[PDB]
Amino acid sequence: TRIKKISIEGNIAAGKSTFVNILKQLSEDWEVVPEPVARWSNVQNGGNVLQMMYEKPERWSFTFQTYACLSRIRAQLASLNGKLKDAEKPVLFFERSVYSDRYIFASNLYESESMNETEWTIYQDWHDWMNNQFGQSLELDGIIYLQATPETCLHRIYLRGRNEEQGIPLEYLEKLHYKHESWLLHRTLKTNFDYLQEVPILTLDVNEDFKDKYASLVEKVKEFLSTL
Amino acid sequence: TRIKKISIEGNIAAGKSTFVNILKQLSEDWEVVPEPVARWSNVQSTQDEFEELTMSQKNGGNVLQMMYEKPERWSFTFQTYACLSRIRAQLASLNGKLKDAEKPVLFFERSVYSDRYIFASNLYESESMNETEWTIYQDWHDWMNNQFGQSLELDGIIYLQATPETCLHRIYLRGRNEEQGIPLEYLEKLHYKHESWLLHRTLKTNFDYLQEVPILTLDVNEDFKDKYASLVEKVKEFLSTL
Ligand SMILES: Nc1ncnc2c1ncn2[C@@H]1O[C@H](COP(=O)(O)OP(=O)(O)O)[C@@H](O)[C@H]1O
Ligand SMILES: Nc1ncnc2c1ncn2[C@@H]1O[C@H](COP(=O)(O)OP(=O)(O)O)[C@@H](O)[C@H]1O
Ligand SMILES: Nc1nc(Cl)nc2c1ncn2[C@H]1C[C@H](O)[C@@H](CO)O1
Ligand SMILES: Nc1nc(Cl)nc2c1ncn2[C@H]1C[C@H](O)[C@@H](CO)O1
Repeated sequence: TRIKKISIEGNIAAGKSTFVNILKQLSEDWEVVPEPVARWSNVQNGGNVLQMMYEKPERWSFTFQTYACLSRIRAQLASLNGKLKDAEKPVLFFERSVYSDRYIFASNLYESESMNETEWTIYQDWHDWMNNQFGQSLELDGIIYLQATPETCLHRIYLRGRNEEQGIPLEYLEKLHYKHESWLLHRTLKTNFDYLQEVPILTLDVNEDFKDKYASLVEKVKEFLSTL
Repeated sequence: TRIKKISIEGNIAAGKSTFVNILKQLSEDWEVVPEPVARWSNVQSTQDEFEELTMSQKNGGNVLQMMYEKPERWSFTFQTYACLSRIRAQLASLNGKLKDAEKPVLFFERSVYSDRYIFASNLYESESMNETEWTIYQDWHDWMNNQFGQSLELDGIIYLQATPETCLHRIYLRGRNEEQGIPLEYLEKLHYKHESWLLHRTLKTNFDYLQEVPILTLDVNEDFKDKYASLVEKVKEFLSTL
């Protein structure tokens, strides 16, 4: 629990995995808990619940959200309990968080009328329980939001070519975009987690290419980190 | 861990609650963990510290009803929750009750093992859950009783045996509306699962300590008054073997 805890956020395809695997190299002392989206595509040759979800989300959304939240808690958990353990000044970068799940993705699918009155309620009961328990270990010490405007992400979704994604509309990506602003930019979304509100947030732009601004961002961290 | 843990298994209406709620009054060292069925016919997560001052906790979905009237669609959504609320309940009673007790005993209306190996797996078996839903579910279930290891390890099982016909009847007595549609073939499918787990012991779970767990089998077919004494006597006996 000496391991500092930072979760990289921002929208679908902003540049998360990219930025963080990049920042990982800055220290023999820093590690990365990526989204286990790997699993989700071939659940164990198992089925693709992420694919499933996108196609008919009125049917599969709840089933995805709980399973998504599950796998995260579970890797985040697995990574606190080894590797780094016993190291100069350990640091752990989370591709997203249980908090992104509920209050960004989940919440949004509820508005979308894809998760109903009951599912939305079961999920939050489910999510709370799980994080009055295990998530009393994954308490965020900082958030590093990476902003990127709807239309960049829409196009980065083609740069990646994840078959289960070229169907995702702009409309979708803007909703997702609103929830990040609210929570993270303005802070105009006080959750039901008392501890969140004072926790530090460092925003970085990622709309321009890794051309002539990127390496610089790294520094916005190296210092930003040990400022506590 | 000084507290012993005893689950009460058996088909809908066999009469677990009724029985065991009577059986808890015998001793002060005995307490019972109800099965949250209430909170399944009325789904409701927790309210905001301030919201709850000016706003009630209103009536919300009855997922039990949903899981029964269109299974194909609602079972994973019922399993996930029926299992959650159960573990939460049993877990709190482990850590909140029976401190000032000599030889304490906690009874469960059903185990988390019966959720997964009877209802869920039966529902999987009559394709109301798809491979995908069934995989997910056992992933989540495996992980959870991994994350607690021994905390909820049962110390013994009381199987209450009734016939499907009896049960169907006892279903009509009790009168929960969402059960008046249940046909006989259902409780049968469910009865055989209980006989496999708890009689013939032929069923392969994922927690080995289960095979070796003592199992008391009680016939609850006959109307209550007759066999009570014998059942009460078979229980206290069984209990002083653990
Ligand atoms: N800064 C950037 N500029 C141009 N392309 C990027 C940038 N960061 C990531 N990409 C590309 O966009 C896609 C998404 O990147 P990724 O890090 O996987 O996003 P996320 O992890 O946030 O979903 C990939 O195809 C990658 O090549
Ligand atoms: N031995 C018995 N003889 C007649 N009725 C019983 C007996 N045991 C339970 N019942 C009744 O049958 C119905 C189902 O019992 P209950 O304890 O609610 O079953 P369970 O909780 O096992 O589903 C209730 O009306 C209950 O009072
Ligand atoms: N809680 C989540 N809810 C949804 Cl609907 N999707 C998620 C979630 N967490 C990660 N992803 C997925 C969506 C993108 O396709 C991919 C980008 O990282 O991750
Ligand atoms: N794990 C469970 N899966 C299903 Cl499909 N149903 C259950 C479960 N546990 C209790 N019930 C229901 C059956 C009765 O209708 C009622 C009384 O237990 O609760």
